[PDB]
Amino acid sequence: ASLLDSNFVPINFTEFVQAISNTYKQRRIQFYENLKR
Amino acid sequence: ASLLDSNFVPINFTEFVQAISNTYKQRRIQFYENLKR
Amino acid sequence: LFDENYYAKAVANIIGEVKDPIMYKWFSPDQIEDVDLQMGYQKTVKWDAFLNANPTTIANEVNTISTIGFSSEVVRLNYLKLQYKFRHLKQTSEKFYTSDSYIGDINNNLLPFAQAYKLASSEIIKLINHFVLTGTVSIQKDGKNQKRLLPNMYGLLNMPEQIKEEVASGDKDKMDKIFEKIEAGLSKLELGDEFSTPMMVIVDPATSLKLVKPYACEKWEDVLIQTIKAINNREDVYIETSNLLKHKILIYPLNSELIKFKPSKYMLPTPNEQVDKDSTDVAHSYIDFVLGGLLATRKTILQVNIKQS
Amino acid sequence: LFDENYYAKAVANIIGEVKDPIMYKWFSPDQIEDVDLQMGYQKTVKWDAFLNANPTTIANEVNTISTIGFSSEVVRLNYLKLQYKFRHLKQTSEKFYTSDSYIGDINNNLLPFAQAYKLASSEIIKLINHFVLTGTVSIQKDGKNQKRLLPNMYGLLNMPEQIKEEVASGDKDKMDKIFEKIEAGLSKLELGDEFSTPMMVIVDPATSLKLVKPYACEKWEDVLIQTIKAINNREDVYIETSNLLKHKILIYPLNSELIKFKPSKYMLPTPNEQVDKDSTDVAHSYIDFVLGGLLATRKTILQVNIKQS
Amino acid sequence: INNNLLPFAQAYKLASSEIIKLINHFVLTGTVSIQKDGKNQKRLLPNMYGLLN
Amino acid sequence: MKNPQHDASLLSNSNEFRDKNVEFFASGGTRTSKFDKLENHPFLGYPYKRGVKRVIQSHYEPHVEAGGGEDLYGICIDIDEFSKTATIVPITNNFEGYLVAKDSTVKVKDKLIFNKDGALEKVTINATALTDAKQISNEVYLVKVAVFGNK
Amino acid sequence: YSKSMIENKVFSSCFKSKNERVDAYSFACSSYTDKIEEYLYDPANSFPYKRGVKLVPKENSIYVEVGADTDMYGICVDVCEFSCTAYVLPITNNFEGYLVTRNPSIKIGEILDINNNGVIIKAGGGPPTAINIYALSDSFTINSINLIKVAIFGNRGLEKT
Repeated sequence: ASLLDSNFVPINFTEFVQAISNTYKQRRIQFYENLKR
Repeated sequence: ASLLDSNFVPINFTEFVQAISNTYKQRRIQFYENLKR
Repeated sequence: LFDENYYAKAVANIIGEVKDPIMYKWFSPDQIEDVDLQMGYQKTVKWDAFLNANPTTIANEVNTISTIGFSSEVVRLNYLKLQYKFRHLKQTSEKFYTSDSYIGDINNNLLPFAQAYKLASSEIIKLINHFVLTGTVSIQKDGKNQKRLLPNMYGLLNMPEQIKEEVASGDKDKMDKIFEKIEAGLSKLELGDEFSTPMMVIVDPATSLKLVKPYACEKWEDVLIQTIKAINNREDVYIETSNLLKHKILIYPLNSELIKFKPSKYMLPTPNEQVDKDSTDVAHSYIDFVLGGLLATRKTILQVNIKQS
Repeated sequence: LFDENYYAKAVANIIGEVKDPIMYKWFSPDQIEDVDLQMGYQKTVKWDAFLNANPTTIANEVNTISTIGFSSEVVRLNYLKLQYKFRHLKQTSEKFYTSDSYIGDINNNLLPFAQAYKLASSEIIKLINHFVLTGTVSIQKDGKNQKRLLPNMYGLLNMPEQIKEEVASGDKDKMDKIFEKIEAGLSKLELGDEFSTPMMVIVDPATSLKLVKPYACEKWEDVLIQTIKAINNREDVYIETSNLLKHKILIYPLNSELIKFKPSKYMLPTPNEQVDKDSTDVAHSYIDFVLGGLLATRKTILQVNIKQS
Repeated sequence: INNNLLPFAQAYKLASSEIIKLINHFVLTGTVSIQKDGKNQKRLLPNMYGLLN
Repeated sequence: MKNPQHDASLLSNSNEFRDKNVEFFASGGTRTSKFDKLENHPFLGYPYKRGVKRVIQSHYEPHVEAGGGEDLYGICIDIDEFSKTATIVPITNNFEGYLVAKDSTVKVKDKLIFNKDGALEKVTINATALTDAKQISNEVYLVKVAVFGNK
Repeated sequence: YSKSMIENKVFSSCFKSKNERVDAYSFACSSYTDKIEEYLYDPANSFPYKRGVKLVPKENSIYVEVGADTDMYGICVDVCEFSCTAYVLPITNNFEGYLVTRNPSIKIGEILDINNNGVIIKAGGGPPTAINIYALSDSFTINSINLIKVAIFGNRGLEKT
């Protein structure tokens, strides 16, 4: 469950917060993948 | 609306100017794509 | 939910426009592991094994075999919850402030919720970056009026039980003296069997200028990298410059077995459900974030301070 | 339209043969953004946020929370519309001048519309490049007889509120003295939180000849690159040579958060609808272009002038 | 009755009627006040006039 | 401490609903309004249920400690030991609840002043006592007062 | 003067010390249940922004004018110049924020008093202070106007010296 998915429809605020936490995590993973030192 | 598109056919001078600006913009984008430093 | 809460809708649409924290450049991907905790303390248990005696040779009949023991260590980490409030326009009032090519009162410094949240989040992330590197919270250039923090909440610069080196103010401009202290600190470093790992170096802008000076056709930076490569099994050595530091040098490995970051999965800014409303067009919102979660082994960070006075 | 306007058809066919402007090399792809305007002024609003106090600890019950403020700042940009006229052969008269593998009167220097437009466009594009680099419009090598322009229309060289350094004429040939001014200018630079960005260097041919000289087995160019790398977080430093400059050195970051270019989307040459016709075979046409759109923050461009007398 | 409390429907209707009277007074006279004396006028913006002023 | 956490071996009989609220662990106030202003501040010592003064000075942000007199700033009605923070009702806001009394001399109708230790003592005036001082434990006396400001 | 105060040829150049702006948000720490009132102010006598104000009932409306601590009604936290309306936090409410001062050298923790111009000054001037004002930060100059972070909590029982 992430905000990146167009098919994701949150039901309440708690799900919305969890989606944000997942979105932050996925961005971190993406950042390191594209990082080239 | 771009002059690079063969199927494009302008109707009046105003559309012709819009096509030219779009053509210039795409060429600049293509230039930065092909640029190497 | 998006049919009822406009603000929740607005946050989701604009959450992607917030740039990533720069603190990610100071850690390896494996060094960061999120936890599930908003406020409180969490106990982490690390297990180990050891050999009691020489191994037993299996030949003919024997019952007395050498044994392998185990050990444990418990580490407690504290996490803190902090909040900020900001004012913004109301959703139903935005239409009356939508000007040409922009929205908002220039005179009153009021912005729509979407723009306000993005700007507010960016500033909070900058504060979070400062805390992780330094361990202190302040909003002044002098670094005063610091917010007092809980124990077991340390940054890289203020982590205890590490190697600390001091350069006298009389030698503040002598790179040879500075490098001499660095070598002594590197000697005191104890990585044990995990020495084969990349290393990270963070310096202030003032030190960065000194580093590119000729060595006394070689540069001080080149000598430093070679010296670090001697102890880290010639792995990669990265150099980073941060304006959040002043006359400080930080050297530490990027090995997840030595330094590990365990931030809360709510550490980054997160909107709150409560929104203040009244009869006017101005509303208030709250942003939450969590601080803490840095864990490091003893004698694995070298902190060099160059005294100015 | 193409069935009726031969000239519009000719332009659309030959638009691709015009070479790209060289000014694109002086900016990052993100630094350029088109706007919809021909002549007039346009206001740009930049929004910021700041922390008013230390963040508030959320424990038990509390109503007083720290606040985050906002600010705005407005910058005005001016745009000017310029025009040129050129003569060419009428379309119906091309058959009477099509010679062996070439069209046009060699004796009278007359050309078909397509060739005339392409050459005219190339000259105008060169002029636009001169303005963006220098901020002035002139067709003389001396740089005099400059056309009077509106305020809020500056190039990279004459942008106000930047670090200007001047070298005395007595040290016009002393690279050590020139480099000393550069170091002083570099120190005064203020990149703030955006210092981790690539940098660009623009020099004149005379300066480039001095740079490749040995450093008094290292070259002045290498020393300069290392010095810039000390402040831009060890990132890419590009060096470019332009004949439009005269004893000038330009250093500025390639960051959209500091320097932004906002040209009108009609800045590059565009044909005009009006065509002058008479009883002869010679016609006239007009080309339009728009100047202006450079935006930069204070104290982010270093301009070094080596006085010759 | 003893506390002068009404249902929202009637309360809104009476309040709207009072405001409409005030709006009518401002259009004709150009001034906003709640006193028969006409004093304690609310200060308005420039270029805001009525038929009488 | 506000809540001394000690393990027990038998349950304590608690059925009577009277004389059950006068205790050192009952934080907050007897009557509280939604529009009461609350501020949390870093503290030193243990100013729980006492008058607090704001002390201003590595430089740190101002904290609070037990005090009173011309330096009186507010009342600490709740405390958090883990975060080492104290919820404070500012002196500009009226409060009704049990506070620490210096001794048992305080009685009803008595005008009270916050001493240098944040304790309420008989006679500027700050609060009016509502009940007599009751000994919670040892020398700890709690008195119900209606704080109204400073004279 | 004014708060917003203009086209610029170029933009003005960390997160620390960005709040030192004349038009910054007055409340360092805000809170719901803070009472804010609207009043008219004299558009040619004195600009009440970030100053201590007093109620002057005129023959046409109740105005707010810059005033001393002896007859202070509250603190003017914001102004809408289009309607010439001043927003006032009554003295009965706490305040913690930035206010206008006339002394460019004031240290942290010092006792302060509001003068006849609604301006923060040192309490040692001689007039008996009647309000609890303390300096939470050193005074800073914006180039010129001097500002300082202060905490105001109610009146003082007995006037000090």
